[PDB]
Formats: sequence, C-alpha cells, structure tokens
Amino acid sequence: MIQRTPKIQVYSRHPAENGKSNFLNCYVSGFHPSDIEVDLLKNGERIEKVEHSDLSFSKDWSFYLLYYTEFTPTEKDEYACRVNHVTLSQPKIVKWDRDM
Amino acid sequence: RPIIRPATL
Amino acid sequence: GSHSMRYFYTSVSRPGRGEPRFISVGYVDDTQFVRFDSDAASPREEPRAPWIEQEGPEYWDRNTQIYKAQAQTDRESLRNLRGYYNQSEAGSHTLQSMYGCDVGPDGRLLRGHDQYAYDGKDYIALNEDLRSWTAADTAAQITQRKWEAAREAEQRRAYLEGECVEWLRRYLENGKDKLERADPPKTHVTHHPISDHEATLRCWALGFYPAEITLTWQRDGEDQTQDTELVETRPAGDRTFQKWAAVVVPSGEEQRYTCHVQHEGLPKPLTLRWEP
Repeated sequence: MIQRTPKIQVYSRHPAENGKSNFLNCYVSGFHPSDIEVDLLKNGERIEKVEHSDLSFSKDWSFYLLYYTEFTPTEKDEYACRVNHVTLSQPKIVKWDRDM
Repeated sequence: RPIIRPATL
Repeated sequence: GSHSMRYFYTSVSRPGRGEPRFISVGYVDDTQFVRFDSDAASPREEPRAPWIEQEGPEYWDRNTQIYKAQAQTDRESLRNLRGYYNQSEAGSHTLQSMYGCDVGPDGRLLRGHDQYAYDGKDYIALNEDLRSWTAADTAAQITQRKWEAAREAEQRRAYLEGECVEWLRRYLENGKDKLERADPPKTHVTHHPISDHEATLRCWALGFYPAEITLTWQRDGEDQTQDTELVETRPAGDRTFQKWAAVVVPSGEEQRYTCHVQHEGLPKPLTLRWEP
C-alpha cells in the first residue's frame, strides 16, 4: 500500500494588504490515503471558522484539498497551516510567507 | 450526469 | 474549444465499522459542479456551480439514488479486492474511480476514460479503444476476465459515447459565460536580494482559468530546469488558479533572465522581465 505525504502551500487569495480583508488558503495535495486533518493558525492558536473543498484527486490518484478562512492580515499577526497525516510522525506546520 | 455501474470488481 | 467531463469517486472501507465512506465529485474542465458524500447527515447530490442549479428536482433525486447504489456496489468491490489480495479485514482500503469524456471543438468524442485504482495504485483501466482493458497485476486480471466475459466495455462505451458527451454539451450550453471563458493570468516578476552575490526572481501568474499553464524561466533563451523552483498550480478559492516560478540568479545579471507565460486565455505568450 503506497502512502504519499501531503505537499502544503499557504497563501492568500489576493495579494496581502495590511488591514484589507482577504482569504487565507492552505492547499494540501499529492497525499494518500485521503484521511487527513488540517487547521489554520493565527499567532499559534487554531482558527475555528474554516471552510474546505470537496475531496478530489489527480491523474496519479493522489488527493488534494483546499482549506481556507477569511482573515485581515496586519503587520504583526502571524498565520500558519497545521497538517496531520498518517505519513507524518508529528503535525507539520508551515507558516504563511507574506512577501511575494 | 453520472453513469450507473452495477458491475463489481 | 475542447472540453471534458470527469467524475471522481472515492470509497474507503471501514471494516468492523460497517459501511464504506463514498464520495463523488464531478467536474466540467476545471470547474467542480456536483458533489455527493455518503457520510453527510442527509446524503444528496449537491450543486457546486450556479449553472447547474437549473436542473429540475428529478435530476437531483435520481443522481442521489445513483450514488447510494454505487456506494453499495463499491462495498462489494472492496470486499472482493480484499480477497484477491488476501488482506485481513482489519485495515482500511481505498477504491478510486475516474471516468468521463473529452470533446473537441466540433462536439465529437475525442477520448473516453474509465479507470480504477486500489490503495492508490493503478488497478484496471479501459483502453483508448473502449473495447478492451489493461490490468495492472494478476488480481486485476480476475476483474478483466469477468468484465470481458460480460462485455462490460460495451456498457462503458455506450455511456462515454452518448450520455457523457450529451450532458457535457448541455452543461456547456447552460454555463456558456462561465465555462467557455479563458481568464488570462495577471503576471508580474518580483526580485529579492539573497546576498551580495545572488538574488531571487519570482515570476507570478494569478487569477487565471483554466488551470493549465506553462511558466518558464529562460537565460539568453535557454530553459533553466535545474535552477527553477516551481510550485504546483493552486486554487485561489474563487474559481481561478495561481502559480509561480523562481530562479536564483547572480546579482547584476537579472536582465539576462526572462519569464515566459503560456495560457489559453492569452492573445499571445507573454515574455516578462524584471524592471528595477
């Protein structure tokens, strides 16, 4: 049974602008099996209002999901995505990199 | 719209 | 131009815990339009695009019954595969299925698809002739023999050559504005000093539909495969996509580097430079 580890991208729906509403996206792809848990974080605390896409998969049968939440980025707030998968011995945390 | 596939693997 | 319809089924067994989870999504090109989840409080096929909401109640009710029956069929398939592989009933397993049709600009079927994976590996696939099968291993050969004895490919072909193409054409007509559109990328190049001797150029494509795109860095007209960092094309969440490609270049040579963008919605391929 092949297991594939999730690839993780953390990014905003639009170019981030301080004090302008926006959406924070966490896109996880290329994993298998489909069981997975994803959380979005603000300053280390878990964000509770989080939407996610319906489970689909790619031509190589690996799965992908988009999790996201609305947010208003500011100069001194940090945000991350936290991912649990059977292929990870511990939650994987990827911080949002604001600068393009 | 979806196919109806009662065939089993 | 050319378009496709795809259904993607995922079933995962939960032995000891009864029935498998069954999930379906359907796409036209890169636009999801329906979904079904057997684990929902009240499982129904649900619309995911505005141009599909026009379908009458008979559309949703019957598609819903179709998914529920399919989940029961996939349960037996799962049980069977466990035997083929003499796998204990303890662990959970995944049956995936992907089928649909590609249409060219004139409307004719260009290609039919109907394939299956087990635990994330190719299992059995209908051939491009829609009259034969490719099995991946000796277990898949059991299925192949059953299905070729029962003329299964003829039923698949019938759907792929009629209903699939016909409903695709209808969805394209109901959602012409949205689906026939090609939204070109919004593009720019950013530049980040790394050190006194290196710099990162990042070429951005934002807000494009459909997802297919090519982003290429060139130096004096040569692709930079070894030195290019690419990210997987990603959804923005508003039915558009994003990608970027980055290269590390010697500081003071940034002008030798050009980013080339090919996308269906562009009049002609863009060539982008960094401008200080």
